[PDB]
Amino acid sequence: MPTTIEREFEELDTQRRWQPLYLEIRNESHDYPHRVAKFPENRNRNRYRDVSPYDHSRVKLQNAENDYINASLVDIEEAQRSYILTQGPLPNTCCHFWLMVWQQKTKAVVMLNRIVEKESVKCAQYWPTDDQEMLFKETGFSVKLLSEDVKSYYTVHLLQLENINSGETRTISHFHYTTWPDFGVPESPASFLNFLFKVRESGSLNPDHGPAVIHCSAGIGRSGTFSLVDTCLVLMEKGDDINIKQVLLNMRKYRMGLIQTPDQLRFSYMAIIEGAK
Ligand SMILES: CC(C)CCN[C@@H]1CCc2cc(O)c(N3CC(=O)NS3(=O)=O)c(F)c2C1
Repeated sequence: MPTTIEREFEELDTQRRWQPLYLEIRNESHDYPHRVAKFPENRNRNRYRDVSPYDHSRVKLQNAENDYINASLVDIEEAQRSYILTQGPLPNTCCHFWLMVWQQKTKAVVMLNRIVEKESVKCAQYWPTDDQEMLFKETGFSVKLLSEDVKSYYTVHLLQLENINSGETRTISHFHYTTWPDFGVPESPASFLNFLFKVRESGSLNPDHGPAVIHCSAGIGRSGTFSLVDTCLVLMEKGDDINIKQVLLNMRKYRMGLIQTPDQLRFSYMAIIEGAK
């Protein structure tokens, strides 16, 4: 029979209620303090003045003079899942990004943007593209490209993250979705689901590892879409119904503006429907 989410989707589609439902979410999302992001010392650590992590859920850099990073811990207790959603690193925050990855014991970095989108740099080149070692002297980290697996719409880079201070190294999986435009959607629910199931298959979203770092340019539109679909598919496993609107409103309490367009909200519904099959 048509599932409850399938009927909710059919109702929104035939009644053309996507733009009003998105506006409902926007007006029902409560604002939370983000005073630390706005400190004058952190102005050069933010990529967008209107995108800030909340004080109650920001990720702190441990043992640092300035513990600030534009990253949020998004916890979904019910789904047994936590992520770090962050902006695409700036040239001066690449060292903080790698320090965060180490401290949080992250195993995978999920990248949903391209470095250059619509005539603008949306992210720094924070990982090496060749055999040259990329050095982050501020925090004491090295990154070396170990291998690259190129697919039509995504690439997986294996990276060696060296902590020079401790002499330890770790293998990080860098899942780069290369065909998801800024403020746009992936070309199909199947391509997004195949990429999502590749990240899951690696164990990087499990509780035996630290939270996976999900980023696009601002860390809210495409990262929000990816995270909602993944969380809703886990909540779906208990045979219950999910109020997608409420799960998104709950996620928006950890990081502001998750899902930036009504078409990204519609895509989240199609992907959750096809995923649960
Ligand atoms: C929190 C909210 C009120 C701020 C709303 N203004 C900011 C303006 C700058 C900006 C730039 C982006 O590239 C994007 N992305 C769109 C997408 O699909 N993924 S993304 O996060 O990289 C933004 F969402 C925003 C939103």
